[PDB]
Amino acid sequence: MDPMYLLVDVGNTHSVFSITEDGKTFRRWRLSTGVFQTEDELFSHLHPLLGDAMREIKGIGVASVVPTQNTVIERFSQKYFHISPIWVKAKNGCVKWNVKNPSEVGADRVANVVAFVKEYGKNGIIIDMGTATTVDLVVNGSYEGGAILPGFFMMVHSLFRGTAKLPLVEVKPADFVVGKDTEENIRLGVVNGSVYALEGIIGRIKEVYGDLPVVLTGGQSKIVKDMIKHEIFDEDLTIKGVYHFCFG
Amino acid sequence: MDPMYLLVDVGNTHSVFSITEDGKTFRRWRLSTGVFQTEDELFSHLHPLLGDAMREIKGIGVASVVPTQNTVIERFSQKYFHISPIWVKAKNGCVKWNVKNPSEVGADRVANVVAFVKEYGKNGIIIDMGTATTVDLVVNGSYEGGAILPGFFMMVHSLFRGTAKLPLVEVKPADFVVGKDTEENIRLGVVNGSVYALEGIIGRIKEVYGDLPVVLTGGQSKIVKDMIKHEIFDEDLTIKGVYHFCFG
Ligand SMILES: CC(C)(COP(=O)(O)O)[C@@H](O)C(=O)NCCC(=O)O
Ligand SMILES: CC(C)(COP(=O)(O)O)[C@@H](O)C(=O)NCCC(=O)O
Ligand SMILES: [Mg+2]
Ligand SMILES: [Mg+2]
Repeated sequence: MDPMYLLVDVGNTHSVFSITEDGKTFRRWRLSTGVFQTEDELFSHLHPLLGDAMREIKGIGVASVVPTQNTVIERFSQKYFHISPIWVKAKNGCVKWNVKNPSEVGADRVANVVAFVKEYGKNGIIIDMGTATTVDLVVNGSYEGGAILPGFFMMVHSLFRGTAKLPLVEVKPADFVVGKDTEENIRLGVVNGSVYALEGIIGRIKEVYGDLPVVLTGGQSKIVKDMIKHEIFDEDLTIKGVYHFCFG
Repeated sequence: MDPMYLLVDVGNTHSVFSITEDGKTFRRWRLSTGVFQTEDELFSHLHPLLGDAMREIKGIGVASVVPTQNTVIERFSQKYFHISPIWVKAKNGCVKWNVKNPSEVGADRVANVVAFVKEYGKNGIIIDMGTATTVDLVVNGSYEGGAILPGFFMMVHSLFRGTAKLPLVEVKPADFVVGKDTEENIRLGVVNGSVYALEGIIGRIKEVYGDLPVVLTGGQSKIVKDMIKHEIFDEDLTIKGVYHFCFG
């Protein structure tokens, strides 16, 4: 009566695997996405993590932003569970997609919007801090578009690889107004700076659309949770959206 | 007389070569920095550009943030001009250096501060939009530190290389509150976002140090000059600093 579902969020750096028996409580694991990985390699990684739960999975739902990985997920589902996964995509129904090319919207973003409309309301701004940081706007149940920024690690890594002199700095907020050494300069510019970037984008949105609730999610969100004004902090938002899209 | 000086600003992507006979007006050229270049290669590039001026250079001053390039500049100066270049670095004198390790401050930043204190006064905030975007604070003739952010091109390139689905986008401001396609999303997050990031960092500096004049400079600054509030726009700031540091 409470069948188990596996929800997958394939990101550029990491993939999230979650199981639920009700779509209300979720157990989560995370693995590297890994370029040339196979279906057997995925099973091998998941086996000690899911344990007994493995053989209880009755459906698999996936949001993926890495097309090359999709055949691996497909083969894994078919080989180990004798089912095909259900793929999150922008489509008509519960959300109206008021953008130029809805098919080009990343599946994670689609999942976030679906979860938002299902669980939170018809109006809101979603901030998802991952490999990239995204802003997504929903007004009266219509997706209106958003913004894409490099994520925190992407930023510090870009400064490292892209200059002769700069080191790779740890992602940690600055508790100072000006940096007094190179590492501090980078923390201020990247971490606090990205926070200000987001607050400026959100502010301009709210000028046009009013005081919408802000939800924060993503693998890199906890570090700056207390620096961005938000009404909701929901680390499971994407997985919930995968669940709602695939299994209602 | 009015002897001619060559000023060099060696950056991570490009190097600026400029001549002046008075330290007020500059003729400038830009070349790629280029990893494996030699002194003869540099001379070959500069020959058709400087023309007769090559014969007239009496002094060479350099700010470099690419240490591997420094031997090329040294050899070029010695072979073609029979002189050693003068190297911009942080040292005590007309600027006090109120940071933990002044010797680590990039030579371009040092040059910017020197130029600022010579021409624009004892107090200011310098924004240099280059490969990286820097903020530098000068208070009562003392360098206080700053911030470092990825530059615009660095950001869009990082999104392109760091994800499966994102294209390489042209750097241009967003003219809209949310993006309605991928390109527009990235312009909003990177260009408008970085402007907001800078304004937040600068706003917080001003809360502590007062409303100091802002100077804007750098190879990527023109595209956003009508978007960032500034008292001074001076594309020659770094080269001016090289001149003042080396030749007064
Ligand atoms: C912007 C993203 C890279 C975020 O992905 P992630 O941080 O999850 O790896 C992804 O949503 C994506 O590839 N989007 C396609 C472009 C778009 O949504 O406009
Ligand atoms: C921050 C910089 C990379 C800017 O360089 P550019 O944009 O000129 O290529 C450079 O000033 C630098 O290497 N600085 C050393 C670190 C510091 O100033 O603390
Ligand atoms: Mg392994
Ligand atoms: Mg050549």
